[PDB]
Amino acid sequence: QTLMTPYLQFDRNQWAALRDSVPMTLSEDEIARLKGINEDLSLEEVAEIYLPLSRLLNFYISSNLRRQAVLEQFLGTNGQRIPYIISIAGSVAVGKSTTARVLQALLSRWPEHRRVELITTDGFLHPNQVLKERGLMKKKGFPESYDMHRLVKFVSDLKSGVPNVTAPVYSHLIYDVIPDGDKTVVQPDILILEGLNVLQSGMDYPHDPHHVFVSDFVDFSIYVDAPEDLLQTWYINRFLKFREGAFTDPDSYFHNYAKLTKEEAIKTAMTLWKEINWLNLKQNILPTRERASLILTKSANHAVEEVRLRK
Amino acid sequence: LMTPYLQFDRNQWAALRDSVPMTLSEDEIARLKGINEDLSLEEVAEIYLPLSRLLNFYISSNLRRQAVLEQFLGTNGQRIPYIISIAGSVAVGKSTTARVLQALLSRWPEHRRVELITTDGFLHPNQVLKERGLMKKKGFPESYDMHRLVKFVSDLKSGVPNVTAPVYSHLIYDVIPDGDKTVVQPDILILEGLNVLQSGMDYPHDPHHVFVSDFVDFSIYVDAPEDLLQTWYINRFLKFREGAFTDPDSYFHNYAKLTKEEAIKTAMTLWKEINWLNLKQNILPTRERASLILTKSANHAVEEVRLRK
Ligand SMILES: Nc1ncnc2c1ncn2[C@@H]1O[C@H](COP(=O)(O)OP(=O)(O)NP(=O)(O)O)[C@@H](O)[C@H]1O
Ligand SMILES: Nc1ncnc2c1ncn2[C@@H]1O[C@H](COP(=O)(O)OP(=O)(O)NP(=O)(O)O)[C@@H](O)[C@H]1O
Ligand SMILES: [Mg+2]
Ligand SMILES: [Mg+2]
Repeated sequence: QTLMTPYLQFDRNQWAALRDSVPMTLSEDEIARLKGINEDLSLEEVAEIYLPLSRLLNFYISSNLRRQAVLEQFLGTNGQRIPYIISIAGSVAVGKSTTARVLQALLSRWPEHRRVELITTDGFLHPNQVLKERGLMKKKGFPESYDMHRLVKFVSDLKSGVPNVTAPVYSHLIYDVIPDGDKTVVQPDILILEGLNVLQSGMDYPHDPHHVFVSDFVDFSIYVDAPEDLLQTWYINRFLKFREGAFTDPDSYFHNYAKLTKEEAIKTAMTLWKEINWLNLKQNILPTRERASLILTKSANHAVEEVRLRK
Repeated sequence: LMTPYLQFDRNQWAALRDSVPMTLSEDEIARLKGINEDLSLEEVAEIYLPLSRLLNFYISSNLRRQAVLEQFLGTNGQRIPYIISIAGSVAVGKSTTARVLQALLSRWPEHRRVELITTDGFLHPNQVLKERGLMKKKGFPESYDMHRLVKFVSDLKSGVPNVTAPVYSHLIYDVIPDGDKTVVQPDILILEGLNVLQSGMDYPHDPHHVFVSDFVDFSIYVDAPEDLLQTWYINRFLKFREGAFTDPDSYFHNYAKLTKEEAIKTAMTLWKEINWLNLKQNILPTRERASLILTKSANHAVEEVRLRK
């Protein structure tokens, strides 16, 4: 078998096989916290995939702390609680949120940190008002719909030792950044950053370039992959269910999508996909996959089929 | 005001080296003197010795990691090298720094084997540059074939056994036709060059979406104030004149006839009109992408050291 990439390859079996000295199981409580998270997520999927994943990440995080100690000694450094940041990328409705939320659950179970914050990139979009002014609100999720000078600043601050760093928050009810709903990140041990753009660089923002990227401040990055045809279906389904804020909202900017019949809805969904989002993926997201530390490849039902980890 | 870098002035740095009294054999002292000779042993002991001590903590910490994971996943084999990249402007001391660290880093039993590849060999051959009218622009994103360079480190971090790299000659001042070097699974590979910290963002004419930085474990940027960089650049030109003194058919043969005052006038024009711009827009902007920053004074003496938090 001849290939050889910068990645170690594992098919489902090989992954769900990895056992570590001292058995991996999940207590009652954990088992609960997760069904509330997605409930479409099977416990077997969690045990076979994410449990071992979290185990993997812990080795990485732990090795880091060990290093912190050695160095803190060598150069004599007071304190400064610099959190370990793990980012999660991928296309729309790929499971970015779910994965993040799940890892945050499991990762807390380690006495080495146990403290894990989670910030989703959506909060860093330009408020609908600004988007309307730039004629971008059918383009939410494109490099121009993001204020990532602010985002890079966020993780930059976190990695700078700034104690309490605040972050904007996006609402899935009114689908707009919450006016005065910014969240305060109080020195966490681990910060998980979920979003479509966590892997992008200034090369993706020529209209307003930046020279130090989000990745420059992220310790470990995870990209959630899936074949195009699948991404299409998942996108469509999200639309079907959310109609892009069409619902929850007096008469959302896209209130008109409410009246759409199923046939019309999916008809619309894939015009939006084929003409907008499919290109966002193809040219702004997909190209960053190889920039990830670990790549998860899913099957039609979100089951993880492959796992690639940088050598 | 806080930042992503820890700061140390010459004093503080030359201070954490007392930890584990570190000396060095007489032959290595010979070695180094041969490398630069303008490099004082004092500077080596005060700066680069503890620098290498630092890198070792990072590298060894990593090997322990490897073991741990190697177990958990039962991967085995594969000799993935630890890559350190060194960036900076022209005549800033990239080569020297790289060659020096290569010396010191090998004295650790965990490593001991450290290759050194310099970015220059990845420039397009003069023939090609001439075709694109870029050979007064050697060092600019377009004078580089970095799809090749990116592939080089990608290959290395892919586990590919023997990976070759093109080599640049400082005699002919061109990439040597059949002079490619083979990198035979070393422990540490040091990549010295001007562009080691750039991204596709600097290559719009032919972008790439996975950067050299994505395959480098530790990056060092050598900094110095503009006025100094100019001096150093000019001094280099005065000394070498783009190989007009070693290649009778050098493309810049005419630089030979220049008298010192003419040479300096020339260099300062090249800098002010070309290289000053390369630095200002393709090189300096990448400084903050470095893991560690070295700041030198008029005499290449390192006055400050910043390491990412
Ligand atoms: N591991 C998983 N198992 C089963 N279903 C999943 C899984 N991950 C995601 N899903 C399904 O996919 C839908 C979207 O998951 P979600 O985590 O919200 O994705 P996302 O990428 O964060 N979405 P978005 O930010 O809106 O582009 C859920 O409602 C689930 O039905
Ligand atoms: N630590 C140092 N101490 C003393 N002199 C130094 C030092 N580093 C560099 N130099 C001087 O600077 C000159 C150039 O050093 P060098 O390491 O070749 O720089 P460089 O960045 O690799 N040059 P180039 O690749 O041609 O842009 C040497 O000839 C020395 O005179
Ligand atoms: Mg989400
Ligand atoms: Mg050199």
